[PDB]
Amino acid sequence: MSDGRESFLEVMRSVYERYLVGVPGVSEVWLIAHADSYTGLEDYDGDPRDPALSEKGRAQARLLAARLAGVPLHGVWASGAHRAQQTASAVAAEHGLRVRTDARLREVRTNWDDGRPSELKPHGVYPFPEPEKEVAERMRTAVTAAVAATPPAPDGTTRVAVVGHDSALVILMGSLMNLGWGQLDMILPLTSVSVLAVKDERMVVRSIGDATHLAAAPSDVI
Amino acid sequence: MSDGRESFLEVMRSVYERYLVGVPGVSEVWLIAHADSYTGLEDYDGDPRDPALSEKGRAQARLLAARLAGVPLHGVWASGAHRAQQTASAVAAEHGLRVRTDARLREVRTNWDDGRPSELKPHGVYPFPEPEKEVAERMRTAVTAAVAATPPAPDGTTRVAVVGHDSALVILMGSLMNLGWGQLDMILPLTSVSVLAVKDERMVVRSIGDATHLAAAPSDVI
Ligand SMILES: Cc1cc2nc3c(=O)[nH]c(=O)nc-3n(C[C@H](O)[C@H](O)[C@H](O)CO)c2cc1C
Ligand SMILES: Cc1cc2nc3c(=O)[nH]c(=O)nc-3n(C[C@H](O)[C@H](O)[C@H](O)CO)c2cc1C
Repeated sequence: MSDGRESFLEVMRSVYERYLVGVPGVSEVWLIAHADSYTGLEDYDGDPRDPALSEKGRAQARLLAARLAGVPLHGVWASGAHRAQQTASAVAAEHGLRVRTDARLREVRTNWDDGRPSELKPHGVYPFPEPEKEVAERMRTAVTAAVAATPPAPDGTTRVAVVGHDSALVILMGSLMNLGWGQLDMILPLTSVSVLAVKDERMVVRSIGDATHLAAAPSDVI
Repeated sequence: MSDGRESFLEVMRSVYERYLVGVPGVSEVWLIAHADSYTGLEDYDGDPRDPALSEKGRAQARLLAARLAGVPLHGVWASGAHRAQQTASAVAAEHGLRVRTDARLREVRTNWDDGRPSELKPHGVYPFPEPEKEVAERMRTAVTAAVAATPPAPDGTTRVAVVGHDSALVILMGSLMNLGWGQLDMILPLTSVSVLAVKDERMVVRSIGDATHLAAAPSDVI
């Protein structure tokens, strides 16, 4: 009764509200890293900078789409890249949704894109020619624009899936926590799910990098 | 063919290996926050500091157990708190395992534990009387022990589930990234799954805070 439990619960509620938990009008954005397109790239005769999914990637996307089949989704967005579109299509096909495209969801520009050799940088050294703040801002505006183009769901939480690219996604999530490259020291697995909570222009990182739909899969799928 | 794709792929493989992705002999720790015990706590007739799960928490634990039913698990550990034990019991029984207890997984000591009203701190201000460094040390010890206690499984990835408490868990994961309280600025949802990848004495934060198994449930389940 008056034994500290009231103070504990009220403060917990206040903490939850800072992270948009227990707050009306919150939408969720499920950020999805595209599935594998690099197995076999050494022998690929298509555009090697815009490859289709590999056989392994098709299998990952099928596991992802099954995982998300039961989740109410109200929109699916993708970058213009084949690997993102193809992943998004697998997801959207379980929901009666059409994949909407936003080129601003593209991966960070890489040395590879510029036709230069790639180099392995030390931890914490930003490795891309497109600056981190520019990547973060185009991801932030692409995400809030996808929410603004999604009508609020009539029952419960509006949820938008956004299929993008692992480096640009982890840059977005770090920037949302006011962290620079290397501080949020993670790589997002292919087909991983990361959740943001969004209300008006405010965006909160709720979960990061979960590819647990692959946990029981054979090793040639991981 | 030798158009920059080979250096791109070689760098990519090296980056994956730094984060234990696609590396043989890696184990996983699934860090699980216990299920709800706070709904209705204001009227709870037992010990409010060590309560059983609520009706809502039992529903969350059921959804969590169903999520993990198809995931191979080779050990289940929990703190001694009833709410952690009850959350773990739902997971363990479906994998043919007894729940094992390690009190080093207990929640950070709170103002409530010390007889002071809970106080809402500004973001970034550490709110507990047990120092962060001490919480991180005992959590790392406990997880290291849970990994060491689990014999390698002969199929796929060896996996240990560890059911604990959200503040201690996010302290551990921040510490594993050499970050202090408030930098990894997240609260972990109840029944959320976070994953560490482990090989030798190296622990990598793989994923954080996923409670997507709750997304299809009724709204009174979160
Ligand atoms: C933490 C991390 C470190 C990275 N390091 C490099 C690197 O040093 N050089 C490079 O060309 N790409 C790097 N990348 C990109 C990466 O190797 C690969 O191209 C993409 O992650 C695959 O989608 C890195 C990405 C992340 C997330
Ligand atoms: C990011 C974060 C900030 C929190 N801030 C406080 C706080 O200011 N005061 C407090 O009593 N508990 C705080 N907590 C604990 C929280 O309110 C609650 O007691 C636990 O999360 C319940 O398991 C915090 C927890 C997190 C992870």
